[PDB]
Amino acid sequence: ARLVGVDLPRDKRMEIALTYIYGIGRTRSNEILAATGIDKNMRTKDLTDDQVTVLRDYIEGNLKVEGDLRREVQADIRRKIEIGCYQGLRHRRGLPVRGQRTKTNARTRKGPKRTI
Amino acid sequence: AKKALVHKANKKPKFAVRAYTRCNKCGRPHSVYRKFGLCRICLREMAHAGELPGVQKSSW
Amino acid sequence: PIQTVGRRKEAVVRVRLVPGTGQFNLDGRTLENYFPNKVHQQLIKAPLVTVDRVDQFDIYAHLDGGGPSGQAGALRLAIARALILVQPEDRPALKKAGFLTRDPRAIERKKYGLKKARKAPQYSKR
Amino acid sequence: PRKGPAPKRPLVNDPVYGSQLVTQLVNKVLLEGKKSLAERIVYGALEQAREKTGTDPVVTLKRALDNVKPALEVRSRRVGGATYQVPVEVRPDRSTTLALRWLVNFSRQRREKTMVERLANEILDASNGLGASVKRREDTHKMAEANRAFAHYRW
Amino acid sequence: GQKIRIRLKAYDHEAIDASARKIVETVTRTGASVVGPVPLPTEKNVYCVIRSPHKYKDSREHFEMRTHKRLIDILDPTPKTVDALMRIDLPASVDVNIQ
Amino acid sequence: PRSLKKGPFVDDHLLKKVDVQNEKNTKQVIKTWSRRSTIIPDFIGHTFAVHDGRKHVPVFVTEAMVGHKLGEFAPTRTFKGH
RNA sequence: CUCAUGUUGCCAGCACGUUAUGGUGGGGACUCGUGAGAGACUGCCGGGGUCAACUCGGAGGAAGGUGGGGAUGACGUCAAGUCAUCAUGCCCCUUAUGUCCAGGGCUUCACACAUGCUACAAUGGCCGGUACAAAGGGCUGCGAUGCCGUGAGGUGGAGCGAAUCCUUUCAAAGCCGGUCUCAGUUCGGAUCGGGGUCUGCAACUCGACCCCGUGAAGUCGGAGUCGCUAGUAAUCGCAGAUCAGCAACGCU
Ligand SMILES: [Mg+2]
Ligand SMILES: [Mg+2]
Ligand SMILES: [Mg+2]
Ligand SMILES: [Mg+2]
Ligand SMILES: [Mg+2]
Ligand SMILES: [Mg+2]
Ligand SMILES: [Mg+2]
Ligand SMILES: [Mg+2]
Ligand SMILES: [Mg+2]
Ligand SMILES: [Mg+2]
Ligand SMILES: [Mg+2]
Ligand SMILES: [Mg+2]
Ligand SMILES: [Mg+2]
Ligand SMILES: [Mg+2]
Ligand SMILES: [Mg+2]
Ligand SMILES: [Mg+2]
Ligand SMILES: [Mg+2]
Ligand SMILES: [Mg+2]
Ligand SMILES: [Mg+2]
Ligand SMILES: [Mg+2]
Ligand SMILES: [Mg+2]
Ligand SMILES: [Mg+2]
Ligand SMILES: [Mg+2]
Ligand SMILES: [Zn+2]
Repeated sequence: ARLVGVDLPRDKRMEIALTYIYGIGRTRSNEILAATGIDKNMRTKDLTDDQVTVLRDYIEGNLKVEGDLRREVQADIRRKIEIGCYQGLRHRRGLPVRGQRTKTNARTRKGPKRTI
Repeated sequence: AKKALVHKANKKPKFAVRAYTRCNKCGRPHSVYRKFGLCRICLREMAHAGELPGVQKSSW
Repeated sequence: PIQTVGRRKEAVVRVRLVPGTGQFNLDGRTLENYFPNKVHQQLIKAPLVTVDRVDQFDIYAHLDGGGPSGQAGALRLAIARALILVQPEDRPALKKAGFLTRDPRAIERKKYGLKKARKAPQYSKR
Repeated sequence: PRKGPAPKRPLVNDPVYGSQLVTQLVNKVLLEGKKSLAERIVYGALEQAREKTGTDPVVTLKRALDNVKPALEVRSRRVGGATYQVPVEVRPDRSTTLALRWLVNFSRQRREKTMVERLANEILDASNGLGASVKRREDTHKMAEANRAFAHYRW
Repeated sequence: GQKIRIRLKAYDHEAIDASARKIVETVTRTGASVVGPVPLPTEKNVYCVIRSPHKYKDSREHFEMRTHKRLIDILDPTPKTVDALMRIDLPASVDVNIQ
Repeated sequence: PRSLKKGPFVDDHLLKKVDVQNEKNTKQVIKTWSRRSTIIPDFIGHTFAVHDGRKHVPVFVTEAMVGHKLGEFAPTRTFKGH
């Protein structure tokens, strides 16, 4: 199915179909399905339009997903890079901010390996 | 261990957090066991000399 | 009164023999309920099978310490020894079968500097 | 092994059926030392093979081992700065053990999506002569009879 | 019915055995009933130290701290017996706690 | 992050200095030797000279950086690249 | 194995419990924990042996030919490590290279190496039921029952200088029931954001734990190379050392 401009899987459980939404995850999906009362093992062929609409209304009322989340994360990024914070400098240099072992780790952030 | 540092450590600190062992004689701040009050080498030497009534080698 | 004790890898057991039926009482529950393992049942019944006096002795078992296999083997040894005590005439066949010889192996001391038991840390010449 | 031939352990027999080959198979397939798991999986796959083939599991296993057990092998040897291979006869006991080893190896590496059924199917294929194990035996015999020439070394 | 838990707790087996023997003899002479030195599990304290400073840590060794404790439940705590126990002088290797 | 029950922590001497500054309405550069002092809304228009170990570097505070420590905006290490 | 031995430990045989289990009166008939003694010495037999050492096989026995593992480094070599343990000869500072404190650092990285855990999915991930051990720590410390939190934890605080009270009835794997039909996966979890707890006067550089969103590389691996011959190799757990807070996947 489709929801908030996101194409749900052709055949997959709703606990992962909702997970695939940017603003919803594994335990969040578990919590929303528990609150709604919908069993979590059913496949993507058994959904109904009214349930999708009510779920959309609930999630939009009690959460922000996708574009709003991305733009507010980027807003945080630009404000922290403008205020001259340590996190801003770390973003400028392209490194994790917690201060991990960048000597050897942080390969995921720095991306591929280049030989000098 | 520097005698000045040993004396300063013995003095009462202005904060309770600043309390540390500083092994009594050799003044080694590291590798010290609380109950003994002595560091690894101090324990080794005293036990080998037999000066503590009750420690002895291990074979079980 | 007939009493016996069996020990193996820290598995102390108690057995009391009774010429009544072939009932197995393991801490108030039957053998099939307690440690439901075919290998277990087989090894526990091995002595009575060898002596060919099945369905003639009732045993009550109290178990402390050890593991499942240890307790099972200790119980086997205990019933074998109790059977010998009540009738030593089966001595030569039972000793030939090996039911009356205890198993003198258990957890051994492990070295300082070694991970456990006999383990050895990675030893590289680089 | 410098002092001499070491003693051999007294391997136990299977009480479920009565053939120590089952014990050997479970011991070979032991992964991470899970005896109960390995034996239950082996029994389940044996029952699957039985219901698939409609015959005696012990008889079909005997047929498979008889078909797949080799009799000649190849050993590596280098002399005069050049590497060569020599064929040497093998004891039937070691032949059976290595046949079990190859059975496990080729029951590890195929794409049937479920190894419990797949090991049974591999057993059926080996019994029928279309198995990867019998293909490997064919290749081994071909290599041995090709290198027959260097048999004069006798080592 | 009153019982006094005379706690015997020392390091050396010889010392603890000698102290226990002296206590048994004193109690027997004074005329009181004592169960005896009931054995108790011996607490084991193991400490590991390195060979020498500046590395060379692969080879180690352990030190134990032997502690032997014995239980002495004395029944019928006669005033004479308690006074005698107070006046008995024992070696420094044995410390007796009365509870 | 500091627990809410304990609340923000501000050094007494710097609190006194900033209180005097904002009460007298004078705005000047204050030599700051404290790196553990949290920001308070009262610092909206105050300039602080934080010590990085080499020289007191002045910093201008606005409402934007509320909820962040003073040392966050004062780099301690110089990294020119390679 | 024999003797001595019964509490805070166990129960043969008798009584009280009546759901809470020796819990309670009682009891060494065995372990249980710590004292003494015996037992492996080619002990005996047959063959080889220079009639000698030594060796193969056999009977009794728990062990058969140093039963198993340990404490246990002969003279010396590597001018091997340690004036940053301590002490020690000589040079050097003494108005300093000594001494007290405020902030920062030892955790910086366009890369490399070595040791470990997580894996790379079904021998499995996940959910419900369910049985089996050891040993040790606990005073300015463990912390019961009860109540509120998803859970970090918040209130409270019985029993304990400790076979007694806590570290859960010490469990994990194990057995039964249900989903997944092989996907970059319901495997797998790092990175990056939004909310809290705990110790500390002082958590941004710089701690740890709980909740959420985030969903990257990785499908058994190149020449080369490492450990392991019986409770051995593999796999899954528990406690302690340093410690108010932890870098705890390391060590014992
Ligand atoms: Mg300190
Ligand atoms: Mg020290
Ligand atoms: Mg090395
Ligand atoms: Mg009793
Ligand atoms: Mg030498
Ligand atoms: Mg030298
Ligand atoms: Mg030199
Ligand atoms: Mg000097
Ligand atoms: Mg000198
Ligand atoms: Mg000088
Ligand atoms: Mg100086
Ligand atoms: Mg200072
Ligand atoms: Mg450092
Ligand atoms: Mg791990
Ligand atoms: Mg709560
Ligand atoms: Mg439990
Ligand atoms: Mg994850
Ligand atoms: Mg993840
Ligand atoms: Mg995990
Ligand atoms: Mg990949
Ligand atoms: Mg893959
Ligand atoms: Mg290679
Ligand atoms: Mg600590
Ligand atoms: Zn010292």
